[PDB]
Amino acid sequence: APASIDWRKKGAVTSVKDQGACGMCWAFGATGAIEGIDAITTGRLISVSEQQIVDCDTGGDADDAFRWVITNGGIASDANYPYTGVDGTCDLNKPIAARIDGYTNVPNSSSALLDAVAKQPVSVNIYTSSTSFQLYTGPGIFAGSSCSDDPATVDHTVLIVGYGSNGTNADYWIVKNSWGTEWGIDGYILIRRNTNRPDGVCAIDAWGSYPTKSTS
Amino acid sequence: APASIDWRKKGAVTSVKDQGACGMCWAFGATGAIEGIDAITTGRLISVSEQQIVDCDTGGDADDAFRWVITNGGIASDANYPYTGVDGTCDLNKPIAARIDGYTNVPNSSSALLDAVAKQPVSVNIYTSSTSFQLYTGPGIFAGSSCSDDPATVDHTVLIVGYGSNGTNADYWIVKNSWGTEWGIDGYILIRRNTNRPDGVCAIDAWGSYPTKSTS
Amino acid sequence: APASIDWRKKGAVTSVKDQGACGMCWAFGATGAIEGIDAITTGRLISVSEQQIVDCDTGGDADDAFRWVITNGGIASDANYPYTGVDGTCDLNKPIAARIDGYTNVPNSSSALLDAVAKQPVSVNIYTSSTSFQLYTGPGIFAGSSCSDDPATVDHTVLIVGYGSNGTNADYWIVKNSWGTEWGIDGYILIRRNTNRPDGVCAIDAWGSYPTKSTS
Ligand code: NA
Ligand code: NA
Ligand code: NA
Ligand code: NA
Ligand code: NA
Ligand code: NA
Repeated sequence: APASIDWRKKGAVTSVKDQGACGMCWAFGATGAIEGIDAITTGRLISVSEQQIVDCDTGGDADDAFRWVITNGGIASDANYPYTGVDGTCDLNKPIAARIDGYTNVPNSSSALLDAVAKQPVSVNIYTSSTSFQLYTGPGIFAGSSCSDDPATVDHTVLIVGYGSNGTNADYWIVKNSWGTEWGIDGYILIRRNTNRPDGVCAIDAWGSYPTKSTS
Repeated sequence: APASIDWRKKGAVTSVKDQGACGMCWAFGATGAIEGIDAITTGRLISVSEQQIVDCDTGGDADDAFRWVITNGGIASDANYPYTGVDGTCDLNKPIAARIDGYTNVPNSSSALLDAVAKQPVSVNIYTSSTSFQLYTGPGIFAGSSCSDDPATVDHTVLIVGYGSNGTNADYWIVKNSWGTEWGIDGYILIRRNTNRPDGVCAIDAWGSYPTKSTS
Repeated sequence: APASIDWRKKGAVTSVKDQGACGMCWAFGATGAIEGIDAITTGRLISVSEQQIVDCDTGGDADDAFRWVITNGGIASDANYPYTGVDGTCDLNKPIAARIDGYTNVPNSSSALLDAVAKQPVSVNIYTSSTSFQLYTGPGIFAGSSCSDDPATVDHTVLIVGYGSNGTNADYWIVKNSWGTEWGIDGYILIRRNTNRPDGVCAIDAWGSYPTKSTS
């Protein structure tokens, strides 16, 4: 894999979304992974409907979202099926913006996650209950010294959009959250990589997956 | 800014439209500016519905069009909501092709307009009542010696898609009209720039604006 | 024209489709040509609805498909109007994914077909009733020694997506079929070009055509 990548510079990442204090909004993180593969394969960078997955498939993880989009034969755009944050009536008669064919799980191994992110944006499940995570505003790498790294205690899907290094002891992941641009660094967090925590900071390397699509 | 730009060569300009002798068709000029920012930011070059703005928001200027598209949460494609030239029933249940978030006014200063066109296609309001403008067919730069340059007497929105220079006394703007390809140079006019008329030929530099969009 | 081209490497070819044992499915081959010009001109690589042409226009050749899409003012996506293989109720109230303006017939001359494929994917009509064609799995060039080359006996539209040469006596066309990826070389056939058969192997050079679109 390359020494660094940033899918935001490669036209595969949509704007940061703000879920608010939602009643049911578990599919962000998966939605950006669909957006990434749709952009790479079809030349189209379009936000997809996190709300349609929630309304038509309800908690859940990224693979539950991928499975629903595959079963439905696609997903509507966020513009045609907007976000409310609360579970409402499922509408299936909406235009399709993106379609995927499968999904792949990444093993709990930092090297395998790096390889996957070199290919496309990857959804991951992380622990987010520490106040230090909640209050992260940058400007630098998040060390997560109070994060729980137990894979069993993760609670939130986010999207890895890249990685790189600022020097020894400063390898990182670039992670898109859905908490709006008044969180992190314009809505992103730079999470330390290549630490002595085998499951990764906040268990980031335990639960990676990404959607796949048939092409010519 | 660069010495020249032509957004038609950069994949940000759709075909020239023909408004005919319309009853109500004031939103061309604004529509191409939306198309430009949608292409630049999403990788998609799609004509948008000038008719939907007219039906759902009726005269008006480009900012009235931008304001309506922002308020509606987007605009349909011209293919899904075709042009008739006459005000008809507003249809809001149509797929969304483009969405924008804001708009910016350019000061009445040629340098600020040049900077804006180096960034994206820009809508401008011009005076168009001189027979010389009506009968322009090229093949060269339009000098507009009979044009009125009073900002108060402009009457039509068009779209600046580029600029350049053919030598001293031959600086120009590249302007897309909506009068079909049997006007101008395949529907465009090359309007002299950097003259001694402070508001510009036909007041072109008085009323520039352009739509903006949130990105990753 | 260049010595070789492969539109699959240039972002203009969608996944291979599988028509199955259809009751009515004559528009594949034309559909990929629309997809090609839509990708080249609009930056969008999207499968279009072969089923909508069949439902709304029924046999036929590629020009019948082009004529229907022009008359309808566009064609829906395959995602919004899925394939069944059997003629059913025509639905015209579906979002438009692609629009074209005209079509051009290629003369029965290999050089003119090469020039057309250097410009975009081209639909062609071929004879497909020989068991050797049916059972082609590669891995090399199809010589078609049992193919009928009579233009009057062609029976199926396919799509030329490129051409090249592997040496003297090994010039070829790259042809996308709609028989799924368990036919040919992942759904494609490499048909010998520049033979002593004037109408081409399986009459491939007799009936080329392609759709055209107005642009800026
Ligand atoms: Na599911
Ligand atoms: Na809802
Ligand atoms: Na308005
Ligand atoms: Na109307
Ligand atoms: Na027809
Ligand atoms: Na049908």
